[PDB]
Amino acid sequence: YEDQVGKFDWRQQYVGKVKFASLEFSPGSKKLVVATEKNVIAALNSRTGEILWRHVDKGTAEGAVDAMLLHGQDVITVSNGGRIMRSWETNIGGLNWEITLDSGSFQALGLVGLQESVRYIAVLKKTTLALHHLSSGHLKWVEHLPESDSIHYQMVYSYGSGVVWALGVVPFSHVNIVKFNVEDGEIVQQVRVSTPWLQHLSGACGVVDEAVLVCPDPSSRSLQTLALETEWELRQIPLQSLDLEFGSGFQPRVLPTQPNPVDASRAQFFLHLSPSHYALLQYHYGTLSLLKNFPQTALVSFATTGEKTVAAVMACRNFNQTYTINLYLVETGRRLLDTTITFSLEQSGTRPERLYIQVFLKVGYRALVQTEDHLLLFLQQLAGKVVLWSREESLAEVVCLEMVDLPLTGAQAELEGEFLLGMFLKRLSSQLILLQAWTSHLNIDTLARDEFNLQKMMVMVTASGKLFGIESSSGTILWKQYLPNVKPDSSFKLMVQRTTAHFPHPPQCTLLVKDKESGMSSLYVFNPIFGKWSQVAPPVLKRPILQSLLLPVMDQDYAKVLLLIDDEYKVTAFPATRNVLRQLHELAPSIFFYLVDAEQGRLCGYRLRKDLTTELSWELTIPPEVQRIVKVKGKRSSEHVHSQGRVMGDRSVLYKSLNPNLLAVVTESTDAHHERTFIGIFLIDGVTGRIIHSSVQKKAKGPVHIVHSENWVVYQYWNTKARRNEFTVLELYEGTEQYNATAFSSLDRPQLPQVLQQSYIFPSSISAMEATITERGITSRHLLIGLPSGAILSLPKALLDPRRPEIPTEQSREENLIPYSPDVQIHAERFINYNQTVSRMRGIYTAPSGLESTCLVVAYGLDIYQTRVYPSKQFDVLKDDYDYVLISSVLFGLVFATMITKRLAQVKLLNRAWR
Amino acid sequence: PELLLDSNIRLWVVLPIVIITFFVGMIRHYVSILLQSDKKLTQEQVSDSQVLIRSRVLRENGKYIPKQSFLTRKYYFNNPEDGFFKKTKRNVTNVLPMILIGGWINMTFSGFVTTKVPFPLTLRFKPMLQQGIELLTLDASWVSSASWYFLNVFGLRSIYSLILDTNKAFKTEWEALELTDHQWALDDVEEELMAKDLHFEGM
Ligand SMILES: *[C@@H]1O[C@H](CO)[C@@H](O)[C@H](O)[C@H]1NC(C)=O
Ligand SMILES: *[C@@H]1O[C@H](CO)[C@@H](O)[C@H](O)[C@H]1NC(C)=O
Ligand SMILES: *[C@@H]1O[C@H](CO)[C@@H](O)[C@H](O)[C@H]1NC(C)=O
Repeated sequence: YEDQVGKFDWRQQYVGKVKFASLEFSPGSKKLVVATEKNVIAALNSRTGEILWRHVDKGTAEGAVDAMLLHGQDVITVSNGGRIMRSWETNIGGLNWEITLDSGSFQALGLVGLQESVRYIAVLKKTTLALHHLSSGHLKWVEHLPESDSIHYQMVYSYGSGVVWALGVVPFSHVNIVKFNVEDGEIVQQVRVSTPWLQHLSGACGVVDEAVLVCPDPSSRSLQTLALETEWELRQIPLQSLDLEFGSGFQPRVLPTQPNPVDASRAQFFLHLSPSHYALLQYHYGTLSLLKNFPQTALVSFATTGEKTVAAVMACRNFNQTYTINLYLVETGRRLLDTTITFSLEQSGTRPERLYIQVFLKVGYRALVQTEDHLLLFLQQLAGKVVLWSREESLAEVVCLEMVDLPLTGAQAELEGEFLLGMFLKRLSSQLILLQAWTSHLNIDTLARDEFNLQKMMVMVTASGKLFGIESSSGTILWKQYLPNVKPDSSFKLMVQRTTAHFPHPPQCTLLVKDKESGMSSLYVFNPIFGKWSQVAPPVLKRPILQSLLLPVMDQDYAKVLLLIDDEYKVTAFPATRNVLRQLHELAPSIFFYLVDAEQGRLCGYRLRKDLTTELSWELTIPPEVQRIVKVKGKRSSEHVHSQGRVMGDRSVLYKSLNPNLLAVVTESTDAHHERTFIGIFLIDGVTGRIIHSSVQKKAKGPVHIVHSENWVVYQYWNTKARRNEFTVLELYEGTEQYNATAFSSLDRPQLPQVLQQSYIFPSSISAMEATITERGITSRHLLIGLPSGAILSLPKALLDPRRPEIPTEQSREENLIPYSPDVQIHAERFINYNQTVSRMRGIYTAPSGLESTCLVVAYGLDIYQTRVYPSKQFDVLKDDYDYVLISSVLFGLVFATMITKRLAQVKLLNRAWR
Repeated sequence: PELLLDSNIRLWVVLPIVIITFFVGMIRHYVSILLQSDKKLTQEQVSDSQVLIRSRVLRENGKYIPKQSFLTRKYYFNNPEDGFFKKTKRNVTNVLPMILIGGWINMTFSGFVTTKVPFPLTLRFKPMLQQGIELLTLDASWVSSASWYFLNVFGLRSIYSLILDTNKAFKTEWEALELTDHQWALDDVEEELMAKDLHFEGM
């Protein structure tokens, strides 16, 4: 369907947050390379954010990169804690060779060449040393670290010619140095020197000139230096001849350069003394000489063109997040007159924290910044457009989202304004206004909804503390916000509290954040349309929060109430006005909380009182040694169901049990072994605490996937006795009659319904699963399945029916119940995402339109997707094929035929008269 | 009234078929005018009909004239072998252009819904009022176009008006005229007239 193919769907794809990178290909053709936290490898185009090839491997921590290296046309990657090694091509994404190593820790990696070429690469894993070939991969040789149990061998070097050095330190006793040499494998003389002042040389020091080590001793405020080739009992230079004091509580470090592993490193280098104090120095055999010192520098990089060797430096200017970047020539210190970039960030607290350089030979330079939040920028040496492109990689980990309706037109606003004689005159006035408007007639600030709204502004919140706002059609970030001091692991809940239906009253949404270490909690309230904090200040939570509900009852300003529960079992009601409080003092005893802790495996249920307190009402446990709760589900409050009954074959009726306050609980065993594994299901009422149903499915362990809709339930699992996935489905029916058909108080039903169920098989694995939705519940409901390959599948619920003939009678035949479909099938004619695959697909969101024939779908994983679905073929839109020309060529035909056969019968009749 | 429908449907599929049927019900009338023929059959039959009608009116209102005259003509008509009757011896177009068009429509405007009827209907009649839809869950008030067409047809019938053998026949007349009473029926008019007064007040 070309239209949906190109009008309403789209797919952004991200890589995450850069750890490593490598620029400066041969001239730099068009491209750069990264290697992120999310285990990805990408080959971006350095004129515009766009991808050539991803090679995402493994979410979980057995593909996490530990080093990276570019040999000028290719790359080298060391994954899985030293074990695996790969090389790629950097052109098409085409691997050329992969191998695996022994068990170790990967202390370090290097790239060695013997006298004039670079044939070999070296690996150090705290026990041994390996040396492999470049193109083949097949190992050349391994040697063993002399003692390899206390030294903590932490550094390799090779100054080009000949041989190799390996360096380790015991914390506060000494360091040992060793030399190997290629094509022997043999341990040349090793040296030992005592130095009880360092505790590491990982991020402290590095080789500078042709063997030379230099490491700092903040005690004695000096630099302990060593030629490493023709000297021991290491020398020392006191850093008092130069007014070059260290910091108080710092670990000062060293930054050398080595643009060629065949020629030695350069005799100029950098020191990081204080947070914001950097120094450039130069090393002669004994004469250290300062060329420059920078007091207000956050970041600096080295770089090298064909021959020249340069240093980029970053600085703040005075404030308003405005930074400047400059180039310096390393040999002298002389700044280069031109090449001052000045740029600025848009957010309030946000720091660069990282800088990479690419360099031309016109001489030009382009900079890459991985700023704090996760954002990425590519800056060019221009004046007017300085940001060549910007890439917002924080969306690679989304947590929870929502879809909000847009604001109103003027027409609808004044229309609401329109609504004894005052009534009549009001109506007249508004009518005359619209009239004058009609006669007269014949982006963030000018957008509003359309008929049968499909635009449905999106609000997504992110694990790094960055809120967005998107359009949901050609998704364009319209606004952003950043809320600070957010750990990696927290817990969010996103509540909508007033929408765009009351013109003068502005919308608002609400956000609850946990901290996960102290239990503290924070409440941030805002307006999802423009991205702004609201004027009303939220109350200050003292205690760790546990849970919250939304309670659609309103206040005199059309706002829901958002009850929150403390840890000392006390309630807080956010819009705490007098009106709401009297409403509550009236209707409190029809409000119940349910809480669940998986640690000890216990459930509890409380209720309110006239005042805001809680009296324990029901309580329930589960033994945590044979059952471990996995997840808990409850019906979406924002659904409406059409039919209370299912017409039977012979014009009879089977009524269905809904129970809004129901909830499903899923458990799995502890004694995991594929003969005695089992999965447990419980169906509970939230109010009383009585189990409707309590089921067990044996020989099944796997990660489960569940859906609990209006009166049906579905769960997917994995059978270890035929090594295959499976589906299981439940339905609840009370009977043939209705019991208080108008009220459904859950304190009045003795009789428990009859469960039907069934179990099918499925040919593949699963990721996030969801169900469609639309208000009024009319149209058929589908199941959206996320396969591992990234494709999505729409499955009709009516295919999963426990009441299926199973060698039909004639009733089932009439009821057209399609007996017991074997091996529920998979054909690629119902895949939404034809070539728009989503990689990880941790989740799916489904939202309702206003047209009742469409659902709005959003798939979130490592890469977003968005589209519309049509379960029943769009019965309320005209045909999307209409011929408007035939119909305007017909009416005129008839009108002229009518005039014709009017003037053509009057005449024949008159002539009949005067024959 | 729970659904929200495209207004383009109103524009481009509803009014066309409250128009088409109107102009076709007009054209049917005008063409029927242009179609009908009229024979010039014969002098004999027309004369015979005329005299039969004279007989009819004789039997009907031959009671305002002298008796002897009525009996004289009755004799000139009944008298054996002189009596005149004893000497002389010798839908589809409607329905079809309405049923052929519903088919065209339901072949053209098929895959969607048109409108709602405000009175609840019976369920068994659903599968033929919608005819494109694959919900089998809606109430049947929500219809297709064809039903709107047929409703219009039946509703606009009444609103065009507002804007616009020989010998045996002879013998049967004779037999029905044999039994006949003159009943002169004028024999008190004098008194009745001069009973209250003369009435005229418009001079
Ligand atoms: C902050 O930076 C923006 C960047 O365009 C600039 O327009 C604005 O003037 C700056 N703020 C101040 C106070 O100068
Ligand atoms: C139905 O429930 C309502 C509310 O609980 C109650 O007022 C009514 O009496 C009940 N009627 C029946 C027949 O159960
Ligand atoms: C996706 O595949 C379809 C055909 O399978 C093709 O027409 C379309 O161009 C593809 N999209 C991309 C972005 O390659």
